[PDB]
Amino acid sequence: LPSSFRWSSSGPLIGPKSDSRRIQGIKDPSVVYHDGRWHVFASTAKTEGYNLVYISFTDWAQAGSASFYYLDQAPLGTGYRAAPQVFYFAPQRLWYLVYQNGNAAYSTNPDINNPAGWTAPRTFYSGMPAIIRNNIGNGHWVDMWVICDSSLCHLFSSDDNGHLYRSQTSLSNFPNGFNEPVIAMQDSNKNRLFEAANVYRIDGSNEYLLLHEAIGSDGRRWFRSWTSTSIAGPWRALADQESNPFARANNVAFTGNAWTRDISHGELIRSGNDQTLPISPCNLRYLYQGLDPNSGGDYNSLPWKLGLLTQTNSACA
Ligand SMILES: [Ca+2]
Repeated sequence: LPSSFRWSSSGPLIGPKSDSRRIQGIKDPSVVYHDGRWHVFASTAKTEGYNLVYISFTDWAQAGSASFYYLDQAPLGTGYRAAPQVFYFAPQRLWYLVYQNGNAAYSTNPDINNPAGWTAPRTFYSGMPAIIRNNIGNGHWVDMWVICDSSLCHLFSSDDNGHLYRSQTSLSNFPNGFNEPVIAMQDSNKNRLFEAANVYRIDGSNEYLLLHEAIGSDGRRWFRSWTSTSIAGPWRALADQESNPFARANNVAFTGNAWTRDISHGELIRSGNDQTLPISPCNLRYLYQGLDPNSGGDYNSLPWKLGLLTQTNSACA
């Protein structure tokens, strides 16, 4: 894995349908390739609220024409749900879909190909943990992420107030028994460590990669990166500055025209789909949300669309 990054971005690939729901943004994607298809889960976003959509397609060229399955038709149901993460929890032979609903929540499903199968929400905690209540400021408890190793499962989350939290439980007890979170990382400037963590095992190494979204000096979204030999840290900077970013307008080329100056809430294409959240160190690809740089107004009505970064300084195939 290199210590600097360069990317080539697609145009916008996935946006809202023109249906009566009048969704304004498609957001916060999670993605796996399974049995010959891409499976994308995303937030639907508008002034009126958030829920979740499932999108599947064979080929990236067909992403834009793929049908949506609105997950409020499954037991997962209506109400607020946002920012999904999908993975296969192999010990239970069950797919998990992790998201936020005011708490840290999850659904299960034996078959990712069955969007109607996602369960009504359960929560990982009985309420907001004390350490998060104490330090949230006037932020929001968001962006829930699970990663496991051979003995522990870890649940990360953000507060939009410069704290990354981490709880753990045993692999056998998952999804139950998550302990009181510790602050895994923090910054006194909430903009430097804002939300939307990703945490991955780097194949071929005994290291992990942390990505985290930030709001830069220009007001634009970007990603910082760190690595560690443990999911529990300590984290050391990889590409974590505006002049050496994980992903930002200044290291993102476009084959076409530059349609976004924001590189926001995304996910890397994985090398496998299980609860260890593995990535290859080669040919990194980042599925992310961007938007017209002239967009303004209420945050929830912003016209987010999904695009794909392909690494151009790749170390390997
Ligand atoms: Ca996410």
